[PDB]
Order: sequence, then structure tokens, then C-alpha cells
Amino acid sequence: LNLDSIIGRLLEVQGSRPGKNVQLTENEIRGLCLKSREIFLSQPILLELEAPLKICGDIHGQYYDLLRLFEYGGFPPESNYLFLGDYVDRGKQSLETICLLLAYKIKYPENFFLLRGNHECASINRIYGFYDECKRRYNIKLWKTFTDCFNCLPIAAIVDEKIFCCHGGLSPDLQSMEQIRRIMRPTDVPDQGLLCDLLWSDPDKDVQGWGENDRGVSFTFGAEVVAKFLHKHDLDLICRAHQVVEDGYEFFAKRQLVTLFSAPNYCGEFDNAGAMMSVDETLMCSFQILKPAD
Amino acid sequence: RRVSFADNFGFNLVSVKEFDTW
Amino acid sequence: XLXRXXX
Repeated sequence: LNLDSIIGRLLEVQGSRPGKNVQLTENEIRGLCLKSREIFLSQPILLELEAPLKICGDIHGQYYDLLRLFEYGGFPPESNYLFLGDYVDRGKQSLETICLLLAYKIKYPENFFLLRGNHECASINRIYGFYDECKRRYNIKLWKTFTDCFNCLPIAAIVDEKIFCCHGGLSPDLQSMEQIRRIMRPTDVPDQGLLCDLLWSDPDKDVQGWGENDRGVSFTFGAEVVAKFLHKHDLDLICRAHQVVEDGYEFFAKRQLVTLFSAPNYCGEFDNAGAMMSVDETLMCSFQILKPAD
Repeated sequence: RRVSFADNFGFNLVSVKEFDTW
Repeated sequence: XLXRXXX
């Protein structure tokens, strides 16, 4: 695995026409998957991280937007990163996106972290674009290698014992962090239960406690659920992703929860910026926003 | 020290970088 | 609006 060569070819598109592909070899991509999978399994499923850190939400294969995020936030390892999942699907360059992220995980395994999103799941990414991209540019076997890698991604992270991070949200099943630690990998994402909820649930201001989720899976939770969770676990903030928000970040429940979404102009219903949350060493948080100029 | 946000202390909460897609 | 699995 010539890591520096792979990263170099991935970063050669930097400055060129948006949409130009990097066609790594199948062996190089498989090498990224196998080596990153080993590192994921060697680290906890519930990461314990320290600030300073930049935290990013959904990317969805918008590779040049990922490069802009790194340009603004600082390329690894000048800044430490935590991504909240959803690297693939929807966008045109899921492969470049995931390959660069896996390469940085291998290169800087103690300063660069990737959580699992609901799209790092074969049932979802078979439909939402990643299967098609793998079948067109490579083959179906490579898609299955990615699945085996994704099945080993960690599920949540706690920053300085005070910020709880996951892709989706809370679960009505979650009373103890030990319940997360007891999840064994590799695993698929079930359509019900704790792991499903961590990747799929959503906050909702119109629900008292736990409610149904219009997506047809998991649940919604209200502001009082957030407050109770934070108090029970001596936490200050939930940081999650999974929903398109206009400014790239959005608070919920008196700044006790924030949603991050990092793929600009993702939808057709509204323009949206992408945001990252910067957490300094003292846990002071701010947002860096990538906004299309018009 | 509790988690805080930069606008608690007179800093900008956000910094915005506008970009041209091309 | 792209289809609620999600604008």
C-alpha cells in the first residue's frame, strides 16, 4: 500500500474541473478497505476523543466539497477530524470521497476519525447510488469489500466526556454507554433497535418524548429527551448529522443539540450551506460554513 | 469548563467561506 | 425532496 501515492493522486484533482474522476486501481481501493477495517476494529466502537477537533456531517460523495472543507478547516494532520458518516450515495464521486477518508484514517489513525452513517449500509447504498457507482467504475465484488469495511466502522464518539456524537440520534433503548460498547463488529445495521436508532433517529420539536419517524424506521425525540439524556450522562451537547439544514448547522433544544450537514446544495427544495463545527481545547465551539457564492 | 459557544464571549459564532463551484 | 430516506 503506497499511501502517499494514493493520497497524491486523490488530491491532484484539487483545482481542476469539478467532477473529474480519480481512477485508482482495484487493488489500491481494496487495500484501503482492508487496512482501514483493521484500524477500525483496533479502536473502540464508542470513541473517546479529545479536543481540539473539527466535526463534519453528511458528505454524500460531493468530493470537491470535501476538498473545500479540508482547505478551509486545514488538511490532516494540521487539524484533527471527526466525521459523522454518510460518505457515499447521492453524489457523483462517492469512491473518491470514501477513498480519501479511508486513506487519511490509515495515515493519521489517532488524529482522524470516521463514524458510521445510515448510508454505510448495503441495504441503503444499493439503492442510493454507491452500488451503481461501484458497478460502473469497478465491479460488484469491490462494493462488497466496502460493505465489509463499513460493517466495522465505530458508531459514536464522546469528546472530552462532554459532547456525544453520532450520525442519527438518541434511542429509547439507550440507558448506558455500555450498551453501545457491547455491540460487536462486523455488524449490519438492523431495521429496529439501538444501532438502528443511533444511525437513523431525528429530533422533532413537535414531539413530547419519543414519537414515530416519518422515514418509516426508528423514532423522533423531543427536547425533554435531550435534556434528560445530557443530565443522566453528565454531558453538555449532542452533535449529530443526518438532516439537511439550510445553514449547514442548526441548534435544537436550547443549544443542547446541534445538527451538522456538510454537503452544500444537496437538495432541490432549498439552497443549503455545508458546515463543520470547530471545538477548541477549552470546548468553545464555533462553525465554519461553506456557502455557494450564489 | 462546560461546553460553550463563541458568541457567548463576543466572538463570531460562524465564519463563512463563499466558493465558486467551478 | 430527493426521496424521506434524504430535500
